[PDB]
Amino acid sequence: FQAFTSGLRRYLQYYRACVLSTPPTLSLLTIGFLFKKLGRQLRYLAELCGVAFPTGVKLLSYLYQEALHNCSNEHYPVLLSLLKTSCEPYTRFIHDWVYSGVFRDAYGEFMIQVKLYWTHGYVVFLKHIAHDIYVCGKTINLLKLCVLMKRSITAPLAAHISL
Amino acid sequence: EHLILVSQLEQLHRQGLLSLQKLWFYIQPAMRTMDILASLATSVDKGECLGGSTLSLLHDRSFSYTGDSQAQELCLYLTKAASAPYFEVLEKWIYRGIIHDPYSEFMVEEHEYWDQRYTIVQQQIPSFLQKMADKIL
Repeated sequence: FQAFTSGLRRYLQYYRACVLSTPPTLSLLTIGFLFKKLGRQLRYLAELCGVAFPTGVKLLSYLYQEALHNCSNEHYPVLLSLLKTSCEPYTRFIHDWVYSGVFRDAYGEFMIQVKLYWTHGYVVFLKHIAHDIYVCGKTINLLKLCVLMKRSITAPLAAHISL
Repeated sequence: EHLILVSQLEQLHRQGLLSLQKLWFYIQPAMRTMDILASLATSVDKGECLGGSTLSLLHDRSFSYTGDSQAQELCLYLTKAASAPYFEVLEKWIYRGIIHDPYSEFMVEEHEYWDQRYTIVQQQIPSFLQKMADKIL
């Protein structure tokens, strides 16, 4: 939620950048027409947030379903640039069981928390890789004691799972 | 580099091209950089850091800005420069046994049958060598 909150301010400043830039003193009617194709988009961002609100994976997936729901329209880049940075910290967690194996948790945003030794309870993104990540980590933790095409994630990932 | 950004304005103002409303735009980056250096110079004054603890702070004040990219390319220039002198004695303690450290700041201090000669000091650990605080000694 912080990153998504940190991604939003990366946008408002642009909205503050566009204003106070072009018009020194223009016609009154020019203001209403100029800020129409952009103003209505600002009111759309109120439907997205509250002005409750999910957190963790529940939010990283809720924002995803807002893409396909309104894909081809002019709201594709702005939502994408949010999702592209609202998932930045979550990849790092995923970037643990794949490279280092040191599970990192703070408040439970991860879908997975922590003789038999296999009691790391587990139970949107393609489930074809969901269950695989759960086992791709426990192996490392065991050796230590001895269009929406998601290709930018699985491609640098599946190459390391088989090895 | 801030004494130049005020030199370019004292020359561009002679020609009359610098209205007050125009100033409030040009200094926007120099108002954000001088607001990081005035926050590290505050923690150091308030909390006595010298040696390692003044290098732990510059590894946490650089992780808190893990999404700014305009105040992380800065705090990564300070840490990368305020740690060469600390890392030039470390290259004398790993590749050889001599510890110069005139000011008592290094993580390892010697003494005058061998578990008391060299002792790890707990304060002066950079908190990014904490994982290998033992293999160094």
